[PDB]
Amino acid sequence: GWVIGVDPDIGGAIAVLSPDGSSQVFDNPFVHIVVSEVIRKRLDTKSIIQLLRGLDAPPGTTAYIEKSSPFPTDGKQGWWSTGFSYGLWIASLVASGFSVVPIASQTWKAYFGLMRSETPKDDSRQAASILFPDKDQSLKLKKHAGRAEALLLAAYGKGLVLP
Amino acid sequence: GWVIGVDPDIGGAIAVLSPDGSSQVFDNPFVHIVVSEVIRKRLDTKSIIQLLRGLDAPPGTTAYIEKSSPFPTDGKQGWWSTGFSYGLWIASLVASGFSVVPIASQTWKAYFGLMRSETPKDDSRQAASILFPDKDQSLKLKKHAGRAEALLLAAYGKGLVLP
DNA sequence: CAATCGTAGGAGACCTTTGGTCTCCCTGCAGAT
DNA sequence: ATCTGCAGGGTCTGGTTCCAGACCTACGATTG
Ligand SMILES: [Mg+2]
Ligand SMILES: [Mg+2]
Repeated sequence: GWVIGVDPDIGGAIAVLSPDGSSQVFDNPFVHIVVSEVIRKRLDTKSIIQLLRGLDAPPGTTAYIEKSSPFPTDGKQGWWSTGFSYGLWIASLVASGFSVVPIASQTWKAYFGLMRSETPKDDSRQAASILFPDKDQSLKLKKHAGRAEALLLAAYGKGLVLP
Repeated sequence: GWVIGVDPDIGGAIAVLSPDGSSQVFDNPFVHIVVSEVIRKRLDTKSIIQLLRGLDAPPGTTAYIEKSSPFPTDGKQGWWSTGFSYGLWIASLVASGFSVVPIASQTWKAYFGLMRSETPKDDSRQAASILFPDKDQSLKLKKHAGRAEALLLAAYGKGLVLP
């Protein structure tokens, strides 16, 4: 009963749920790159692969990863980056033996009753902390919303339910 | 000794050069998927990882990969795709033990004197044929220009010269 | 450090060489033989 | 099948045969 959840973008995270009910969540590793004479943050491929290889989740574990679907009004750099982060994550997960299942944000948001929220990121952190109370301290900052999304993706895949 | 060259886009290829002078080139694996009610070609992650795992090139072999640099006039779908394809290949190569070195198309084109051609893809196929004459039969078609570019990237990395 | 705001954006190599100049794809989808 | 031409484009799910309604992200910058 292992489940993995991945928020693949630059502030994202990977969550790992164990059969005994324990959970781990890891911020996505990144590095600072020079592009067009400015600095950009980019996912750290080797650290991701090393992170996956050190997981105790066995081969065949399912990884639920949020589907890339940027808005037509997002810029072309946004489109490249969501595509790049998605491809790098999917290849790393497959190479590490995990079975990848893409999930639309509409799917897990509806599942946990989070659609049409005035504060979607805050509500995600609140839902994740309720499902994983031992992660409550790791979810108190606004910048922890990627941790929450990864946990909620894993909770969705595991079929967990809010009280 | 061993050198890998990767043209990462959907009609691209991976070339593998051996220390004895032999060469192999494989079209990039792809599948057809439904996106927004139409059919799209997307690289086949699992097939790419299995291909890489089957190479005799040892760990630490350098994989020269063409840097993604879409034009600001290309559509946002082109930007997403080139990012996705790039990320997928980089992670697959890293996970399979290879050292990844991104090369700009202007670098290997200038090295082989191909800059400012009015028929750049035809010229690439001609140059690859001369450098790898046993691949002449595999470079006869217009759609083989991806195979040509992968071979030229690998030949660049190995320091080959046209006669 | 952590949060907020507002728009949606190229990038690279090598020279002219501490800024300038010139170069380079790709995707998606319809058509034609 | 292979190639040519040419413009640069959302995509998804829950509900059916198209509709209705839903969803981000990146990149720079400034505020304490
Ligand atoms: Mg997300
Ligand atoms: Mg290319």
